[PDB]
Amino acid sequence: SYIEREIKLRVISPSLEEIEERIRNNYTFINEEHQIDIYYNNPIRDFRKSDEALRLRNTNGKVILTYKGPKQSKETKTREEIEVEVSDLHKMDLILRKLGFIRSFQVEKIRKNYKYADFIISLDSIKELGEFIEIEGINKTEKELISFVDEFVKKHQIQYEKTIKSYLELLVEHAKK
Amino acid sequence: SYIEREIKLRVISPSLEEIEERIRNNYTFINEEHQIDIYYNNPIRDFRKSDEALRLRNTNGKVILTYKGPKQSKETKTREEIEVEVSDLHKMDLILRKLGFIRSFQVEKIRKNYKYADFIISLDSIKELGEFIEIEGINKTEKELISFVDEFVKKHQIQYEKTIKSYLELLVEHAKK
Ligand SMILES: [Mg+2]
Ligand SMILES: [Mg+2]
Repeated sequence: SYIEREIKLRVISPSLEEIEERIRNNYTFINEEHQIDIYYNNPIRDFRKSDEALRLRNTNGKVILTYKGPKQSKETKTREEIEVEVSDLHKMDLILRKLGFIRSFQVEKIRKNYKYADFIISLDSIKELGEFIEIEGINKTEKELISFVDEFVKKHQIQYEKTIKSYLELLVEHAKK
Repeated sequence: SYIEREIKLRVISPSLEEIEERIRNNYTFINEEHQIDIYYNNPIRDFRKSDEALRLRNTNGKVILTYKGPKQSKETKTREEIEVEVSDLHKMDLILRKLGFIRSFQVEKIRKNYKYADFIISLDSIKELGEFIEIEGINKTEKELISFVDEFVKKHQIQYEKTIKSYLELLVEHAKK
């Protein structure tokens, strides 16, 4: 098992393109990922109730099956996350449907990953939700991550809103209107 | 999807070692696989009732997740089979258990694969069940496969018993006594 702990910011200003310019000198670009996620639900156990998620991701052609458990924090996005790469997205999707899972919703995004010391900064252009930043810390406590994010937004003059909602949950709310 | 069609023989005589000698000249050895399979069940949908199977296989370190559907034939072992390779057995097993699946039983065997024209002959040493042969045909109808197996056992003087039961089912019956 693995505990994924990150902070998610909804960017108000400036654009991600401008933010990319402000970090370009002191942050090292890692890669850009085009991610297409298919989320699933269990008809006999509502994941929206138990705060669980099951996702089949296509990121630059690499196919990843991810389980996510209930949130463990209110101040950061902290969840158990178990991931395995699979050989074929179509077939894995078929197996889930043969086992009784139902496709729920789809999330597509362009993620740009940057590295600063032990932190990973993800600049996220979410289709239909807008611009977001996710920050993760390697071997970092929740206090350290919160502190670094505060320095990050201040140093780069980012107006923002923190949220612990997943992209799947934000998409649903954005679809309400 | 994919329809796996094979004939399974319980070998009465001679030994698989002796059978290996009788086919050695005209059959080409492909590989030998050490296979450790973990079977699963769904508590809300009994696979023993619906004739389904879910298996995580370790074959020479390669990890394969396989769904198998209900049998479609009475004269050969014919089932829908959807397979994907996954990166990590432990993690995939965890995901299944997090999703509610329960490990059912385990099957371990040494499989030796041979090739004759469009047919694959598998000599199987099943731990606790004994010696078996499985024969599969590439682009072969059910009539062709049955006919080839009849020639195969006759040419190599194999005493045998055909069965359409899966190894999981045979293991359960063998455990009854
Ligand atoms: Mg995230
Ligand atoms: Mg078989």
